[PDB]
Amino acid sequence: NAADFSLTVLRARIALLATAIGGPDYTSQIDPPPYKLGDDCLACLKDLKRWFKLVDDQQKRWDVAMAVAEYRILTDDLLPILIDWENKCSLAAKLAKNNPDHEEFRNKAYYDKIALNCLQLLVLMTWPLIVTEQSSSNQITLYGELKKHQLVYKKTILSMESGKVLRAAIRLALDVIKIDRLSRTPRDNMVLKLVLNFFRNVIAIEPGEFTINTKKSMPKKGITSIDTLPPNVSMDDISLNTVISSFHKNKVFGFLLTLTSSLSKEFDQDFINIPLLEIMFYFTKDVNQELLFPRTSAGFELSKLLQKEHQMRKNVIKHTSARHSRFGGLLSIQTPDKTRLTVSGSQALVDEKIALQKLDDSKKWNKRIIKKHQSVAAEGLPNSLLNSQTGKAIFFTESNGKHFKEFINNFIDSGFNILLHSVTNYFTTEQDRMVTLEQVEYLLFFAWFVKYQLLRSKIDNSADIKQVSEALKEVTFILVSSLLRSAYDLKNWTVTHAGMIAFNELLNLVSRTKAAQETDIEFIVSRLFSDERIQLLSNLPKIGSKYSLQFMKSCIELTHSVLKVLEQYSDDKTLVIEGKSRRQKKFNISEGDITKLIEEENVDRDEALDILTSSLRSIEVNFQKVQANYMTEPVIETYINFLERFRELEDDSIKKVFSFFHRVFVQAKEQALLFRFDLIILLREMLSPDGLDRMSRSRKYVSQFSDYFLARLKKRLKKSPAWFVGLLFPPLHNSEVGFYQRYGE
Amino acid sequence: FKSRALNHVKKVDDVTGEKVREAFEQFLEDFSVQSTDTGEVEKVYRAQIEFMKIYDLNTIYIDYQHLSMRENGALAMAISEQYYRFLPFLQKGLRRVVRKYAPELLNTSSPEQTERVFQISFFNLPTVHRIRDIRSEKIGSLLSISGTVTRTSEVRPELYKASFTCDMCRAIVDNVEQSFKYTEPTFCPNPSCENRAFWTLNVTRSRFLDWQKVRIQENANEIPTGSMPRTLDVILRGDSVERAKPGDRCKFTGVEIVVPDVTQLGLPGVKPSLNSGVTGLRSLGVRDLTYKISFLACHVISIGNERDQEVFLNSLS
Amino acid sequence: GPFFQDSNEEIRISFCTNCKSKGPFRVNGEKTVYRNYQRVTLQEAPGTVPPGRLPRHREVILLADLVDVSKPGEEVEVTGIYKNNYDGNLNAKNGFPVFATIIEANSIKRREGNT
Amino acid sequence: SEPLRIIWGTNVSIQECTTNFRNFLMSFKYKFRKILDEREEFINNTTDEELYYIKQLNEMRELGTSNLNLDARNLLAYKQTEDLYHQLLNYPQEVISIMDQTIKDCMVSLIVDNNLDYDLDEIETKFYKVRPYNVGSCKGMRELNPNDIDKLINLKGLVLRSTPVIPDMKVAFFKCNVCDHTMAVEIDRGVIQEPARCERIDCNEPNSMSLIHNRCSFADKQVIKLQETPDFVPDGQTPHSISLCVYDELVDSCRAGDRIEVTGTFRSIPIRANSRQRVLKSLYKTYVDVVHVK
Amino acid sequence: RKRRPQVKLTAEKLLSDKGLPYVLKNAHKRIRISSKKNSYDNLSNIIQFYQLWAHELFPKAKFKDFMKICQTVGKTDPVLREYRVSLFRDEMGM
Amino acid sequence: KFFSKESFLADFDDSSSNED
Ligand SMILES: [Zn+2]
Ligand SMILES: [Zn+2]
Ligand SMILES: [Zn+2]
Repeated sequence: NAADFSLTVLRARIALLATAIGGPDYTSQIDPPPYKLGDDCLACLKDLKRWFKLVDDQQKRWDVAMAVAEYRILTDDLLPILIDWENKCSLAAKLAKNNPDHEEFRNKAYYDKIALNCLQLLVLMTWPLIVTEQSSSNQITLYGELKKHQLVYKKTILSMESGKVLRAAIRLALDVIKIDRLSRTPRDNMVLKLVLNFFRNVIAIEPGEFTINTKKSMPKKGITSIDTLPPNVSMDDISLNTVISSFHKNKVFGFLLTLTSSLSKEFDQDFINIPLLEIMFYFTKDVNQELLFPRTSAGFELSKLLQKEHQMRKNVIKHTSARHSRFGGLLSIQTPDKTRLTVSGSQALVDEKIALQKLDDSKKWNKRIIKKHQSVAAEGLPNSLLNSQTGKAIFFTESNGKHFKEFINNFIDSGFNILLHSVTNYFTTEQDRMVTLEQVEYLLFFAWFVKYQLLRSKIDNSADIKQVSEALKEVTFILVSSLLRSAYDLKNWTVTHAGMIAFNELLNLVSRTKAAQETDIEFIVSRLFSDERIQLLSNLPKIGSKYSLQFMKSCIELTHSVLKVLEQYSDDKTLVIEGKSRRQKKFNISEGDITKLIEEENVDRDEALDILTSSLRSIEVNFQKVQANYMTEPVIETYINFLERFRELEDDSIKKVFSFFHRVFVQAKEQALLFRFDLIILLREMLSPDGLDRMSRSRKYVSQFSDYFLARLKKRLKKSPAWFVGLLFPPLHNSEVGFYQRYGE
Repeated sequence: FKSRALNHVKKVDDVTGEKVREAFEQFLEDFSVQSTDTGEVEKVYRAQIEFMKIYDLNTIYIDYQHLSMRENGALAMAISEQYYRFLPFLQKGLRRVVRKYAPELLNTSSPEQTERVFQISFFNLPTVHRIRDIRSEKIGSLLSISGTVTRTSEVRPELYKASFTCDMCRAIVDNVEQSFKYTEPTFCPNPSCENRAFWTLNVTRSRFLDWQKVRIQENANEIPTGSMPRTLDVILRGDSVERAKPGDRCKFTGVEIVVPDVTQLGLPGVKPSLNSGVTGLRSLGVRDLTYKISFLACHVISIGNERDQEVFLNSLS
Repeated sequence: GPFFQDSNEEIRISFCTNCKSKGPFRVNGEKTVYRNYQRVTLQEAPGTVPPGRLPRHREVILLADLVDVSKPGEEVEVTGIYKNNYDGNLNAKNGFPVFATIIEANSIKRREGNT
Repeated sequence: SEPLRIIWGTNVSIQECTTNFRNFLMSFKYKFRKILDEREEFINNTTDEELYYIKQLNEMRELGTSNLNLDARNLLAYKQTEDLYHQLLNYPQEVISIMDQTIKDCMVSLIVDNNLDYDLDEIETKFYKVRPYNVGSCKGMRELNPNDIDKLINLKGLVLRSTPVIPDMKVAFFKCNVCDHTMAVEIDRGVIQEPARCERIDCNEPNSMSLIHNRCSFADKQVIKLQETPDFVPDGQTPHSISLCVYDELVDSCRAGDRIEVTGTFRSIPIRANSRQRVLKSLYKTYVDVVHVK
Repeated sequence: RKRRPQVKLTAEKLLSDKGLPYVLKNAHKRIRISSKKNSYDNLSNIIQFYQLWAHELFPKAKFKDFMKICQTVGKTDPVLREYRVSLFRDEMGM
Repeated sequence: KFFSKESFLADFDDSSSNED
């Protein structure tokens, strides 16, 4: 009985400390009770810090955090102290601005110290909870309940008189900022890092995940809920709309803007370069850029959604029986091989297809579908576009959406370039030491802001694309490409997905800058497609089909971007690329040749030797070879697997898939890749009234491709009946007959 | 031990619901149609929200004619056709408007502070239905019924939001929702624990609501020749309990619902209990399920002291 | 181990302190404590109800000294803890997750006269 | 080569039946009935040259109703459906569905044939049901025999009592608990085609299914205790009672105490002996599933 | 106690009279692709004959699951591979 | 579009004074 005795004495001591911090001053008679500090209360703040140090850190326990959380130290002690300090300092600043050296604080240093210690406890207690492997069983047991207590913390921070603690935190930051750059000690810049970390804790708190034990078999009741919410906390309090509202009301956005825009001239950038990027990522991990531009209007889209629902409901009730359930109708169908098969239904009486769909659906044997089990959640990472569903939408309001649009616009127009340059300065030396979290957030920050500036420049001509021009430096090229390559070779798949998104948006930015101006563009397209990266982008779709839907959609968008940026050089032929030479490329140099090159391009001979070596590995690639390398059967397998989810996707992704199917089936002219039966079943499902809408623009090119596909199919089967077997099975590899199977000789 | 993680971000959203939410919250914050004094921008629902903020209420009275005037009747038709689908979105829009305007109104209102259970009442429907006119094709729809209450039930507590504790590792699962039967969670959220049954209810932590079941029949004016009167059960919850007394001509506006046989769903401690219904369910096993037509009324009117000077002059016009 | 009775519902024995499964359980005579228990059906007084309406019934628990204090027909003022418990019969016959209400009486005062 | 469909155990084609009734309802004018009812000597030709059913079906799309009153003696009139009349005396539950699908297809063909500017959504949303009457001689409740099981009969009687409206499911509405996928399945003979998992490949979580009761779509069922009329009873015994199940629009078409001639199929269902057991008693409950009320 | 093996799609099952010889005998007779019909009717006519062939061959599995197990057997069984090259060799010999 | 820190201090003090 040592464990529960230690737990109850620890809870008793935290209860005594929480009573010893302060009181609401019920002795004074004010209609709101003003919070009064207790006697010897700064020592209590140091005791909470000492308890969180000695127990929570080295001993690998989280009992102190819940012992604090159940006694409401953050809710009832730290926040009233910080808000009282904020209100008193604001009133004193007003009275000192009107008349200086009148009505001072009695003990301002004490109040500043206890405010700083309260902010330290806010950062230390709202830290993001990650539970990796080999951790203690106490943390594994306590993780979900501590995530719920952190959700209560985020709601209480954002909701207490619209978040005056954010104003307290920025006041603690401008205590540092008012000091000159030369007179600032590193402790003051560490206080600035504390404030930026507090804002990243406020943004970064998200609802937890529901973990189940799979040792026992799942019963017949199954999962009834996956809700992981505290009682008073709803999904609206946690959501980003309240974050944007509380940040705009308390001028957090102007604080972040004025530290981002003067990061190099005013602040020591190495202290706050990483928490600033973490803050930007924690805004932009769950925001889609297409939904931020909306292009009675809510009722307009509502009326269109009810028309779509009415058409789908009509197509559903076509299959629904007109009579009741007990009105028994039995139908015996025969094949031309004489047999009797019985189905039970009323709608299935008249049409053959509903009856055959009944006969397919009456079976109770289901094949195994193996699952990856979503191992991304095992790593310590937030929910983002790599984890959310493709159909997930963030529902910004008018004012919150306008404030977020203004903040992101001023961020890009002020200091996206300086922040990106500072981060790619820092990470290019810390590349081999960063864990997956910084790689994922760097690639997502880069890709999100590049995509948002691309979309803003496409929508409006007032914005300049050169505001993300520092995305196009060689250092960011090297960093993104090396991150993607190191993610692939170590078989890390989250960073591979983030780098795939970043490379797709990098190619989109290069294509936009090339279409704008027709130069350094040939240099950078030679730089990205150098080394073995064409083979990397070629074999990324071959391994796509095993992983999740978002990985496969990124494979779609990356391969579409690769083929679009490489089809621009089909006639221009400018495809000189640094390649990796394998066997001996040694050449006996000639110093006369070296000196005449020195006269030619005005070079020193050491870097001319470098140029002479680098000219030997230069090769040229064929775009037809790039297409024919992309036409492997697992690429078609993963694209057919992506087209299976055609209900969830929008028009753009299936437009990309059918554009690549036009590339396979019309241009490249080998057609046996698409002569498989899963595509035929999927095309029947898409062209049915239950599938794609007739008013949607997707069904037009789906129908056109299916018409041309069945025309070539009937041509191939009329010329050769043996392909009646070939639709069932994967294509054949024997060289004596495989040419006739693939091309028809 | 082996554990599988389930995320809340994987859940498919039904975008028509949040567009209904946007339309409803814009209807609240932008109605502004009143003829009091001169023709002015009034926003009477915002004034009603400040009326709650003054007087500490929890229910809203919304006229359906206002919904028909706002957005060509389309929003009113979307609410009336599928009320049951959009009711969480209606509550979310009301919570967003209250958060925008009256931030202290979200709490119950002193250490105990719970989320306020806002109840939405839609009155003044264009038509009224009889009990004889009730069909099962229009369940989950906004209907108004005139009738006479025979008897009323005790004001009893429903288990609205439930919290349970695991008996093995004392893990807490809260916000379990009971639709029609008392349900317990299945999977313990602690990945180390493998508990499936034996969950203990937390009476204090769980949130309860008032319940009343009033039984109504059609009025003697609409009773035809030689017929026994047909009956209907009407559920009053929240503020509307004890509003309707038995024997009064009264109009209930609200939701037509269908209730299953609770004993056939396998309730704990109850043996399974004549018309043949539906079957083939896992919770049913081999048993069948029967259904009854009931009503979930959100607003009630009835169409069938203070002996001091100061309170009488305060109550006077 | 000995568990205190709340006089509303029986103590649910999910497992044992040594074996994690259900088994045969019977009462030991090592430590037994008995207390008085009596239910009364506290109907609302007919002069208190609105005229012509129906009365309301709540079962009231009487424990220890409170047994045999009340009489049938005696009008009382019961000061007691208003608790609720789950029963399956109300959920069975009502169709909604409804909980029964039980008043555990702390004290009974005789309402003698008009007071 | 074409896999045609046959009504179970009958050797009767779907396509022959659904073309015979279609060309019947296109090409039945009332003068052929006037030939074959021996009312040639009292013909009024100006009511007889026009199409008897096409005018009625053009009236149904204008009035808004979707129920066609039909008399089966015209199946004796027009030759191609003559054997189909015997189908109405032999296999009602199949051919009645064939007629109502043919009626809905005839509304579709009448809208798209004359190029009338009418929206297809309002035509395809409403459910059309056929209501056959006057199919044959009126049968007695005493003379009913187990040879009449799965046959279509007429009865004459009076209503003793009328139950309130009974909900019957038409589409079951299911929801996933881990991904909120809302799908719909079809009820067939009272058993729910319950999925073991979602149709979505992304979660595919087993045993996550939940039934949302109030979001399912329903239909009406009312049971009427029909009593034999006192004019045709034997003198020795009381009038007997039978269960008389009306559905959809025909619910509350029968009042209390009125004399009705009712048309419906005569079916027998097994009654369940125990509530939680599958054991069925040998005695069967007989009810008339109603297709028309006169 | 080994009582029964659960049946799967095997090499003897495809090489029966009811199987791929049925496909070579009757697929060109049954399958008709016409430009006058729309693509839904053409694709459903492609699916229909193969669905009846699947429900005559291996009725235990659903049709998409039947195509998946045909893919697995075509990747696995060598007798099916030499039959598939024998069909192609016999048609190019003529 | 450079954002000045002294402008942020001035805006902080002014919105402390009247908040608009
Ligand atoms: Zn547990
Ligand atoms: Zn034991
Ligand atoms: Zn699901």
